[PDB]
Amino acid sequence: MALRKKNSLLNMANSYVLDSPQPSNLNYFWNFGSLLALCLVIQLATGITLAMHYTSHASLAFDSVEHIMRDVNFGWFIRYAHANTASFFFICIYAHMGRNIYYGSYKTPRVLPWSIGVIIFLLLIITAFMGYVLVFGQMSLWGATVICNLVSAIPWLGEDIVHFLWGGFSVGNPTLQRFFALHYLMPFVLAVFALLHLIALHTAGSSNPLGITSNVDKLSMHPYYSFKDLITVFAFLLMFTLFVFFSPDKLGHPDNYIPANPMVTPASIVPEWYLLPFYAILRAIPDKLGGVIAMVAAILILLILPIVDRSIIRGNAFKPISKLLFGFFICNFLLLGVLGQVHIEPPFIVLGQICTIFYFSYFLILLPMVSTIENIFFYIGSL
Amino acid sequence: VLPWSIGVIIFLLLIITAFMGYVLVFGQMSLWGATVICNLVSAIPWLGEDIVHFLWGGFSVGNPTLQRFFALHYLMPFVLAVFALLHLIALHTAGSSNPLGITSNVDKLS
Amino acid sequence: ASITSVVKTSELILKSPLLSKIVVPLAKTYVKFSGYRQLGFKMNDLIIEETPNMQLALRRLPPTESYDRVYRLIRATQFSLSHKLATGNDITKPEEDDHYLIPYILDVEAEAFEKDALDNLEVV
Amino acid sequence: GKSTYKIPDFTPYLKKDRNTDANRLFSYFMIGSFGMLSAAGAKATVQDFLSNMSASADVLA
Amino acid sequence: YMGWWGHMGSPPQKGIAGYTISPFAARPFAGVVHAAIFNTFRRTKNQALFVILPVSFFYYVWTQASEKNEWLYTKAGRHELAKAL
Amino acid sequence: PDPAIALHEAAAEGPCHDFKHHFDECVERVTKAQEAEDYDHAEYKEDCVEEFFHLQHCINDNTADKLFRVL
Amino acid sequence: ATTFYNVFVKRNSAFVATILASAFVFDMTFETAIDNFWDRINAGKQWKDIRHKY
Amino acid sequence: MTAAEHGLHPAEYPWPQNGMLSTFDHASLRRGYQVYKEVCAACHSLDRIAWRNLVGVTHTTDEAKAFAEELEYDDEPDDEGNPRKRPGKLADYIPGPYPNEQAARAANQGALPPDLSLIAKARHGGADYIFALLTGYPDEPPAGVVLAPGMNYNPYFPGGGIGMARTLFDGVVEYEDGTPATTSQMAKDVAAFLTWAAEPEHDERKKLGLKAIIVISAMLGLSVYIKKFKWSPIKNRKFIYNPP
Amino acid sequence: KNVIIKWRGKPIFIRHRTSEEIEEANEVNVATLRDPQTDDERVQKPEWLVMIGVCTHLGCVPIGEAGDFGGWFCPCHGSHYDISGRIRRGPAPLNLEIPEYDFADAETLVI
Ligand code: HEC
Ligand code: HEM
Ligand code: HEM
Ligand code: HEM
Ligand SMILES: CCCCCCCCCCCCO[C@@H]1O[C@H](CO)[C@@H](O[C@H]2O[C@H](CO)[C@@H](O)[C@H](O)[C@H]2O)[C@H](O)[C@H]1O
Ligand SMILES: CCCCCCCCCCCCO[C@@H]1O[C@H](CO)[C@@H](O[C@H]2O[C@H](CO)[C@@H](O)[C@H](O)[C@H]2O)[C@H](O)[C@H]1O
Ligand code: FES
Repeated sequence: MALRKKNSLLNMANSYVLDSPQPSNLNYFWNFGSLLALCLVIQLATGITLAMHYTSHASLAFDSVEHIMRDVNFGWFIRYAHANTASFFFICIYAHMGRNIYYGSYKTPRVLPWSIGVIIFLLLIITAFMGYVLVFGQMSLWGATVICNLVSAIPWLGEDIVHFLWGGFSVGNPTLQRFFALHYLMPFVLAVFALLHLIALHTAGSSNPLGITSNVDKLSMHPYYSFKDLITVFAFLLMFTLFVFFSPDKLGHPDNYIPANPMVTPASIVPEWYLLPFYAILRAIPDKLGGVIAMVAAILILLILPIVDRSIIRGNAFKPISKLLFGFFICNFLLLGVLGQVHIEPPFIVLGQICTIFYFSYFLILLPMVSTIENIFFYIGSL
Repeated sequence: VLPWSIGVIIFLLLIITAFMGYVLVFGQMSLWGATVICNLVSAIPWLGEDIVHFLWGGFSVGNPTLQRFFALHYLMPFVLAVFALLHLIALHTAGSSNPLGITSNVDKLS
Repeated sequence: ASITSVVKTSELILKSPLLSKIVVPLAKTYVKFSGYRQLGFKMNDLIIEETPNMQLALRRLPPTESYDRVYRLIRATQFSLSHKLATGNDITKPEEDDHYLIPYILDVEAEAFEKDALDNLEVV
Repeated sequence: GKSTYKIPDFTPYLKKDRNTDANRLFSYFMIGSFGMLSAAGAKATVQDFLSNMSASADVLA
Repeated sequence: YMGWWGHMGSPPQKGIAGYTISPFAARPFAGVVHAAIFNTFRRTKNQALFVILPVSFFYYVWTQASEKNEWLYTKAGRHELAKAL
Repeated sequence: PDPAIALHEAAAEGPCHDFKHHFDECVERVTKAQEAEDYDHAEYKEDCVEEFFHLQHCINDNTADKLFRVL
Repeated sequence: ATTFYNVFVKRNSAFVATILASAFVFDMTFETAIDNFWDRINAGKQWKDIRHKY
Repeated sequence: MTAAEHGLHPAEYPWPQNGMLSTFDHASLRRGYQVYKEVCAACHSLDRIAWRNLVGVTHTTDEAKAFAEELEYDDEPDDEGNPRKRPGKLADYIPGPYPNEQAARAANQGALPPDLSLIAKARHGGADYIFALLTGYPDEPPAGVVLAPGMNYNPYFPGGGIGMARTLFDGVVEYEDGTPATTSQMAKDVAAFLTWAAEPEHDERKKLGLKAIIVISAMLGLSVYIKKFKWSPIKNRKFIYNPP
Repeated sequence: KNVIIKWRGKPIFIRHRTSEEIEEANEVNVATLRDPQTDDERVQKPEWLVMIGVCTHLGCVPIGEAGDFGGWFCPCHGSHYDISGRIRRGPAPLNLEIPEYDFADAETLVI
């Protein structure tokens, strides 16, 4: 028996990266998993490196980031790499979740990897929010202020919890130092959950774009998906290069290059672009607590996809109506993103509410209805 | 042999972790201990001096050294936890030894 | 959803003259646009099989039907990875799109649903 | 469609010079070039990235 | 639900004969020009509506909303803005 | 002398003439309205910022490239 | 050309040695080539072009 | 929001550094430093720039040491623990005009002139915003604008009322290279200088990016060949089915 | 006079209001007030207007003594606060917030 199968440690690696049996028809949207792993590795390497030069004290934090930009050899690269990869991490995670929703990766027997995935998504959001605060520019401070004040909505204890998070009566030094520590930690927690969702998936194997079993026709993970993953790695690195080297601040907010000033409030306080859809959902609800619940529910509602999708068929490749509905859902999610960064003005107020209603009605009404109807059309249609 | 050998690496990581953590206080022993222990690398022929300056991030133990040891001291316990888990996984193929040194396959307990 | 549910609902529609007059033509166009026939699948090939019920139904297929199903799945997988469509005899014609599996899954489910009912019986 | 000894048509894809050393060598030239750029790229990445740990400009002053 | 090599959990397969050639014996880019033009056009044509419909609708929606918003905050839009608040 | 002065004047009289005249007419209206009494105790005081922006935006589009070419 | 295969490619030890030696050569020459290219497209702009005044 | 509240958005000027392969014009940078030094430095600090940063960008080592040595900086206390001053060294940061915020605001009718080390990154528009703002003071505010006292009208500044008066006028600087010091020339130079101050790695970054683009492009091309090569057995696979 | 005390970084306006100032504030009918409150609700001591000196609109600091209701005028968007520090005119929705303050002595307050 070959060593890679005999030795227990090697065999675990073997089972995931080499002999792992994959469907032979995975398309390029199955490559986001590995890109996300690459982002996670880049973030660990660049993040740990920035941590060697960054100072968490509020009196020095912003200046330590300037020191990294200006004094540390290749500091500019490591800083921009870390900051831009945070954006690419969310592009890839949305793409990965999009793939999973379109191809019904959330259906049995893959509910568990899907559900763990929803938690990974929450941890990524928390990680990226805390990391943003560490710069301690104007957006860092004001974003932390506004987002941490949402916890004030929790009844009875809310105020007390906010003061507890801050370690203080406003966002300041204690908050910054604690976010540094947690921002360092959270990516390792995220890596553990990412590994768990893979282990959960390994019982069923990957889904495939046809939504049928692949048990009939498997291909080793290496060399076929190894070399297919290289193509997107190099395509990703090209996109990474164009941002990091040629336009490092295209995805950034200029206000974050002004040191935090609790007196001056910036013109518009918006989150980083990848949180904007959730921010639009929050604004849609007039009630403070309502808004917060809706915002959390917009993420947690993904957990009900396994239930509300009533289709007898896995995924959308063969379902014209579901594909149209999915197209509208995705474009609405992008509109929410856009409305997250406009000013609270007519007519965007009403529009934001309509998009929020469309967002929720996809899970609660349209997907259950459309999936039921298509079941019937397939049966009657093929008689 | 494999859980044992991975264990020897865990022991080295523990030493490094604990040495770096001690430096973080930046008391007298922190600084002078870092100085003398990092100067041992100066012994490596040809490149030794260059490697020490590289570790320190400077020409003596100071701020750059302290900040990098903070980052690594934070990290190293997670690496240590992974190796600790690996040595257990390695052990699970044979099962624990026992004080008689005979097989326990004949008499097991949950 | 259960195949039983889908089949019962479809039968309610096919009964109602009005309903069938408007639904049957829609469903036929839906199936044409669905495009599974262009990969040489029959409709039933697409039903989710990773449930205990469906595994049981597949085990009950006659060997011939079972071997042919495996071929259609392999063939379709190959078309998928090649980004080609079926041509000629590989395209499923409407007359070949037979519900070979529906009888088996309906029997499996009938027993499973009777089992659930009878597990909840109360002597009167 | 029936005989399994009648190999399907592969003429659209078969290289006439498939067993020549020239043929293998060419594919290894592509693999080797890819290895060469990966090595040069890795070296550049490692060297530039690790240099962050050498004395910064303020320390060298 | 999935096994491993040798017991993958396929229904029994019998009577499918599978043929292929060595990577060294094949032209890796055979018929690439035909595929890049005709195959890509076919695949794109078949998916076009599912992209164009939602994109065009939501872009139109955004366009209308952004144009109204811009107009409300002009001199000309003062009265309509006063009513809208 | 400053090249911008000439280029801005040329672009106002030429390709941005419609906007020049809009701004001018605006100014005339507002100055006349400020001249009238009980202007200070009015609700809405009209400005000319919008027209000014349209003009400047136009001038900049027709000038930016020309100006940097002569520096 | 069999000769070339036999010497540089057949043994993986030789192939990897060849790749690394080629990477060394590439890395040094590419550096020099880009330096010259960069100086030509940015002629009269860079410090090295104005330094002579001082 | 009203256009006024946003500020007029600055034109896109063709800066020498715009362009994937373009560096800063260092001659312009040097001129721009001289504008900073003779005009802006009266009110604005450049605290993140050290004398050493100018060396081999705008000035030789000797010129920059001369600039440093003209100033006095706080030394370590003497042996009686009394404060002392020393002459500047290249490692010293360019010193600010005011000792604190309060002194800065008192000298500027309450407005605080920001540090300019990052201002090119810290405003939408960058160089273009700085150029537009410095050159964009109209002779007269558009009729109907009410300026707060000590404010000046400038359409590029959000809200329109800026605490900084027009400061560049033809010939406030005498350039040492004989370039005519027109308002536009000085604004272009200082805007270039400040852009450099905000991102001093700019030139090196773009060169490394060129190398990266080339290597990564070639690797992408080769990875496509290699993928296709390795996958051809699977793509080319053919079946014969004889139902049993 | 109106002082500015930093408290949690945020500025605190402390005005030593005169008798006639108190009177001027106690005039306005509560009915016509975006944020309806009387001075009695705001201050615990009529001679000590203690407010968080940040404008309720966006968050500039109002210039005191200026205004149109001669209290505080935010220069940013032109919102006018009163001698009670109530909003009277302009975009600002609320009256200038009151911190939690106590008179330990009659000559010292803690905030
Ligand atoms: C004697 C005073 C003074 C001089 C001279 C001066 N400034 Fe300023 N500047 C200010 C003040 C005060 C502000 C703050 C204005 C405000 O916030 O209302 C300011 C603001 C700025 C801003 C930022 C405006 C913003 O968006 O916040 C830039 C950029 C600027 N100055 C650049 C310069 C340049 C370049 C020069 C000369 C070449 C210059 N300044 C000369 C006083 C001055
Ligand atoms: C750090 C973030 C993540 C990483 C590194 C990661 C990685 C991967 C990898 C490598 C795979 C297998 C290959 C693939 O299908 O692409 C995979 C599959 C999957 N992931 Fe993720 N993932 C991450 C986040 C998520 C999230 C946020 C979700 C869900 C909300 C998710 C749900 C899934 C599911 C359901 C599968 C099975 C899909 C299938 O193959 O059919 N993952 N993931
Ligand atoms: C999923 C992984 C990670 C994500 C998504 C992430 C995200 C971010 C983001 C968005 C920022 C703000 C960047 C900016 O605009 O400057 C940031 C900063 C930072 N992150 Fe991370 N990060 C990750 C992992 C890590 C890790 C593992 C470390 C290890 C310490 C780390 C250390 C830092 C530091 C020190 C900063 C502040 C310096 C700076 O702003 O560049 N990060 N991170
Ligand atoms: C973080 C440090 C470590 C942890 C948490 C850890 C944990 C454990 C645990 C839970 C076991 C099984 C129960 C037991 O026998 O006590 C074990 C067994 C073992 N550990 Fe460790 N260990 C660590 C470090 C080491 C080191 C440094 C060595 C060797 C140099 C080592 C070598 C072994 C060996 C050989 C066994 C198998 C012993 C047997 O059951 O006969 N471990 N370890
Ligand atoms: C992704 C990075 C690479 C490192 C590997 C990831 C770490 C996670 C590994 C630990 C989780 C346990 O991983 C589990 O182990 C065993 C053997 O290794 C696998 O078992 C599988 O392979 C072996 C042989 O290859 C067979 O005996 C078995 O029938 C089959 O199911 C499981 O399918 C996998 O779920
Ligand atoms: C087991 C792995 C081996 C150990 C890894 C070695 C780590 C550090 C080695 C070299 C780092 C410093 O070494 C130095 O690298 C930088 C690039 O980063 C080069 O610097 C060169 O390019 C950079 C940009 O690319 C310019 O800013 C610089 O002016 C130029 O000289 C130096 O010419 C080299 O002397
Ligand atoms: S900020 Fe106070 S009036 Fe708008």
